[PDB]
Amino acid sequence: VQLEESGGGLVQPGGSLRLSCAVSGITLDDFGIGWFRQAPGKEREGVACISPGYEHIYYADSAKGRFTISRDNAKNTVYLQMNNLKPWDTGVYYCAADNDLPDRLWGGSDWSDPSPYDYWGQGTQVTVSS
Amino acid sequence: EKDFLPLYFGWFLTKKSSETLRKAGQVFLEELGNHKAFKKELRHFISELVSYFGKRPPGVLHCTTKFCDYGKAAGAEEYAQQEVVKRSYGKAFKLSISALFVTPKTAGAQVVLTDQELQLWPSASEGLPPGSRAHVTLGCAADVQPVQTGLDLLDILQQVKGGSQGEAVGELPRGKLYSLGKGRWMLSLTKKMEVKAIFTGYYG
Ligand SMILES: [Ca+2]
Ligand SMILES: [Ca+2]
Repeated sequence: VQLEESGGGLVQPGGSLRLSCAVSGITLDDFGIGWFRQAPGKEREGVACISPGYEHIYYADSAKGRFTISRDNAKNTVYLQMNNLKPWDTGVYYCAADNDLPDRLWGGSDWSDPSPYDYWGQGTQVTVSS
Repeated sequence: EKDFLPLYFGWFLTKKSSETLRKAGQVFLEELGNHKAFKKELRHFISELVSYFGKRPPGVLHCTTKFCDYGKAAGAEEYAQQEVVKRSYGKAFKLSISALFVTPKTAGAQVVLTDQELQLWPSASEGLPPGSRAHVTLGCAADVQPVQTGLDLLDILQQVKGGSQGEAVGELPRGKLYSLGKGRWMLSLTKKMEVKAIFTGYYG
């Protein structure tokens, strides 16, 4: 049961990055995925989420239009396309998997709360200079 | 015990009741999308309503009390160790439906809890009487997650209590329709809708 992020690193302001998690031992047909960001001293704050029900693709207001989450279920890998990146996105971007997506959405939980998730990746370091 | 907890607790409406409420919901949208008082205020609703709220719950309607994430949610264990919770489990209830609301984000129903039902209840975090968030989600905009419904209902109640209730703009058959502004609509029922439900846990 393994989530390995990749594709982070340095990028100048306005630049773009596409992160990727290779989900393993779990399948994207049963698990929703949240991409999270942890910046220095902040707490884990959700950036985007995709549940298996296909009509559940959500974005945090910060990245509502710049980022795009998607999956290639054939490769059981999820993607996070980040456009027009700014230093305030600097952080470690982690990938999380939760078998209770979308079920909990309809029962009082928020997609961006990171506690309900079940498995966490290792984090790929993202940095937008300056 | 903590580890045996449900994903969450709630009043899950019965099939007959769930369908009654599902029906009544779509009529409010059919009648709201065609109410002239609404067609003028579409600039503050958007840049057919049943389709707009195309993300609907896939089973029976329910009124959530406590999200638990299998004991690992905040306060999950404490809610479960309440004598009212472990005793009313599997017992049947009669909820009152107060009004039906429509924002540019979510569409839902408001629940008024009896003092006994309120024993099961665990920004908008301030000013309003307990259980004010109690609802039943009926639809969501494509990009909106359902937990939004509870906060719009609170947003409306902070308005009606605020005084910005705004006089009646439309007469529907089941009650009077009000417009609180930023694309928010409310149907206060002439006769409250009593809906049957069971108090229990949701698993998987
Ligand atoms: Ca699942
Ligand atoms: Ca979970």
